Amino acid sequence: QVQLQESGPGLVKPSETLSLTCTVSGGSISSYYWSWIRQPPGKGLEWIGYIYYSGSTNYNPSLKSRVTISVDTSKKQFSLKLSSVTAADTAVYYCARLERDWPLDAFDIWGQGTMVTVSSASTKGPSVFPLAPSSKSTSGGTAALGCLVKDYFPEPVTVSWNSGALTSGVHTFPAVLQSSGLYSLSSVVTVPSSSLGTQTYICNVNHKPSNTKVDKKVEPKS
Amino acid sequence: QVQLQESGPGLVKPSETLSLTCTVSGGSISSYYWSWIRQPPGKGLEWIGYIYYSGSTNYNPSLKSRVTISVDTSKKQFSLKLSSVTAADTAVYYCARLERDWPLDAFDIWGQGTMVTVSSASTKGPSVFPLAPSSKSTSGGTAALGCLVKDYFPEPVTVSWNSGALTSGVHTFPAVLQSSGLYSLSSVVTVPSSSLGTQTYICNVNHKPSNTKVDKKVEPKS
Amino acid sequence: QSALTQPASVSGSPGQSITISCTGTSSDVGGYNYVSWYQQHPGKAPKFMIYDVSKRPSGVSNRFSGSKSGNTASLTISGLQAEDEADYYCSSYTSNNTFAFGGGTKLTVLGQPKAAPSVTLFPPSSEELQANKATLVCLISDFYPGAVTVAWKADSSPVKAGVETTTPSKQSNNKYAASSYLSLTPEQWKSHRSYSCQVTHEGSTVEKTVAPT
Amino acid sequence: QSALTQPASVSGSPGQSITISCTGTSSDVGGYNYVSWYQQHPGKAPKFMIYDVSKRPSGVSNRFSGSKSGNTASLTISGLQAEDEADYYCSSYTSNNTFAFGGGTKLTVLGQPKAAPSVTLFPPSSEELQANKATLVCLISDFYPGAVTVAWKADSSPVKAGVETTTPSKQSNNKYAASSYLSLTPEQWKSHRSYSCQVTHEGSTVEKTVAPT
Amino acid sequence: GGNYNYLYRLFRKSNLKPFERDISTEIYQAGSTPCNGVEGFNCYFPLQS
Ligand SMILES: *[C@@H]1O[C@H](CO)[C@@H](O[C@@H]2O[C@H](CO)[C@@H](O)[C@H](O)[C@H]2NC(C)=O)[C@H](O)[C@H]1NC(C)=O
Ligand SMILES: *[C@@H]1O[C@H](CO)[C@@H](O[C@@H]2O[C@H](CO)[C@@H](O)[C@H](O)[C@H]2NC(C)=O)[C@H](O)[C@H]1NC(C)=O
Repeated sequence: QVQLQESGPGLVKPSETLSLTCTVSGGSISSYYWSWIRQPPGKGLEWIGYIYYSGSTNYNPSLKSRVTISVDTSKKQFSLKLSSVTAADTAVYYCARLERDWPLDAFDIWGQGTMVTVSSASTKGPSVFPLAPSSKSTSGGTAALGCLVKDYFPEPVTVSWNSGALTSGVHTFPAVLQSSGLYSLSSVVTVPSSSLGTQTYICNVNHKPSNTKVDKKVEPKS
Repeated sequence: QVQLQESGPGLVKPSETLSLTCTVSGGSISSYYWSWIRQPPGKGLEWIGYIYYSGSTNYNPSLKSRVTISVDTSKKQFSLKLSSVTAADTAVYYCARLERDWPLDAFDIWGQGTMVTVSSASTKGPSVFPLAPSSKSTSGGTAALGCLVKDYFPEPVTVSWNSGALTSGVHTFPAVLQSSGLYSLSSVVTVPSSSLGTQTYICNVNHKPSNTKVDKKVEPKS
Repeated sequence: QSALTQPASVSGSPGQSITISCTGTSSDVGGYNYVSWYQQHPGKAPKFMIYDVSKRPSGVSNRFSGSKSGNTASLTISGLQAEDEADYYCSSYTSNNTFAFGGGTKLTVLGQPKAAPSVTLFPPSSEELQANKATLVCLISDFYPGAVTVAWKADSSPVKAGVETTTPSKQSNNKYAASSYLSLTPEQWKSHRSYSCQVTHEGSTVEKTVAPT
Repeated sequence: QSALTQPASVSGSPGQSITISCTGTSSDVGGYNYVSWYQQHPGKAPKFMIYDVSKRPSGVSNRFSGSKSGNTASLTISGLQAEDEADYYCSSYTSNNTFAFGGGTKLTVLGQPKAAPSVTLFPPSSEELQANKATLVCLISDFYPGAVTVAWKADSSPVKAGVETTTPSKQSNNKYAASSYLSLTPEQWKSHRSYSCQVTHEGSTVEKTVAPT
Repeated sequence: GGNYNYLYRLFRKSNLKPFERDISTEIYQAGSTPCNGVEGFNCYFPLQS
């Protein structure tokens, strides 16, 4: 029932203060503990402090003298502010609950994290292009088409199809970091070839770090 | 409100004991009488005993010395067991209520019966095939397509379209008993021809006596 | 453990009235008046009509009436509407502490139209061909007088092997539908350049013809 | 502000059982039994597994079991099902009033098939061409042993400029997928009559070839 | 170094009646498989410290 959800940007250069929030969905503030958990790319997890609700605290002395957690019980927020980041803190950031009362401990419902990069080279908007099928691109009764996204500094871009219409045969390939330093990826869908002349599709790229939101239709080739 | 519903298999060879139940839907056990009524193919009805609820009984002396009815009031069941069947009892079997209190009598809400064949030649699974339309199979703005089901011993197979999506222009033809002794039938739908290139359809054969449940998509021809 | 009595099919024109009889001994229907009637539509479950020689339960039209004279009850319908073509059974409370049912009576509303046969033809399915099989399928519906005869044909020839046929049966629109099946080896289906299905119905002969691809 | 201990990837065949270890000092795992386990699927959010060395919360299979000996806990899975290929972390309540996480352990179910590469090729998009750009795109998926190498080619020639490649990565069906990008000037795309993409995977070399219009 | 002499029960078949007391030490059986007095998966000692 209860779910979490992150917020906040990240792309700032090195040596500043970032912020994040974890607005609570199902509604359970004021009773538990709430903590923030880092994870670098490809490495293991970590941990940072928590904040009861009435009182408070902070923790993980290794990160002490840098981190401050705050809570707004009215609108149900955790602020977390780290200061003077160092581009070694380029990680995903989960905000899992905690658990007491019934001992349990460990943690609990998490929150999908937030890629937070730390470097120069401010955001860039992606360029979108379509990948039309063809007589060679069909496999008899089936055929595939796609969309190319190119040259963006966000890194954590997302892609849907027809406002999340289709979940069959949709595949999003991992992004490749080009020598330029910009990422570019592709999305593809394979579907029964017959519907090619009658039906329409739009791939919808959402780039949260910039504000880019581009939805482009795919069409058969001439 | 209250409805009935049969259960139980039937295909056993000759000279055994069969079983059936009539679980009650709307919930009215313990107050009425409940009886079982046979009907051979193409002939008139018949009758077998009933069971009050607290006490009990059995009836129709012609079928006496063969039949036993029992009642489970907790989960609301009637068992009926006939013994040493003779392949002359190859009939549909309804489980109608009865009525007292307010005299009435006769009977009341029935239960869709259950074809119960008695012979050798154990069940066979059907083979499904599609019947695609064509330029000859369209009638201008309209066109028809279908599904063939073949070679099954169940006899009482059932057919739906797109999980019971469509009720327009759907027709199921009666089954033909082939010289082999196996039945085979066809289902058809006619619809405005325009939707042929955009839309999809699946015919869903359910064979309760075996466990066959096959759902096949229909497609335009190449 | 015996039975009652009822006539077979009856006839009648719309808007008129009709009366169907149900005669039994004077130890079941004479000596009782717990008779009830039931209407069953083809391939359905019977429907309760009236308990006690007459008493339409709240939900049934008022065109039905029941009556008795002596060990003989009867049911009368008024303004025959052409959706009452069904079977009608009567039941009662014979002695020996048991019930009994009639023999059924097919109601015929004396339909008006002479609907012509809607015919269609279907060639083998590909999976069936690769499955070392072939089965031409001839379908007919929406013809009123259910007296069609179907003739299977090679590219035009009368062919009499592998032909199976159902007898016509009533639709929901009171019309009729039937089917014919022609089983063939795949070499037979690749063998003829065409095939044809001929439906004869009231002199009128309608024909369909197909061809492999 | 240090860390715990865990082995790297382990191996195992389906239907068997397997046990993964988690060893720490006797001031965190020895001196406590508040350990808990977490399962994370690639690119997802970790999932809570069992609190207190053992106690599957209502919602988790009963193929998992936790246990301890002394400053060393362990997790056992039974009947390895080929959807448990994930990472597994252990956590506890170190002193100093803080928590700690393990190092992760990649579970390998020892997959059976040797799926061959599904390959596809995509030529430049028109808007990209008019945008003074060209980028040939080679996509691969549904090959099990993730050891493919891709070779970019002019109409058939080995070409080594503008080639970028990702490393294979796991699908949801446990298979792998990868991509290769060939950046070119529009004059290069109008320049060659064809291009080709070669995928070598277990000796088998599959190739795609395209052509401008 | 840890005072491991203060235990508590963490598995039981059914919650206690008020003011009821239970000092038994039988191997708890989570899964359907019988335990036969030895530990293992779904066969847990019922006391923690
Ligand atoms: C129930 O009563 C009927 C009579 O109404 C019994 O039937 C038979 O009566 C006919 C003459 O009407 C004879 O020709 C048959 O030979 C009789 N058969 C039998 C078995 O008696 C019927 O038998 C009675 N059944 C019961 C259980 O009492
Ligand atoms: C928390 O306790 C740990 C010990 O369990 C402290 O860690 C260090 O101990 C290791 C030996 O086990 C030494 O090699 C390190 O040099 C020690 N580092 C420090 C900073 O003491 C750890 O420091 C304690 N942290 C807090 C906030 O109490």
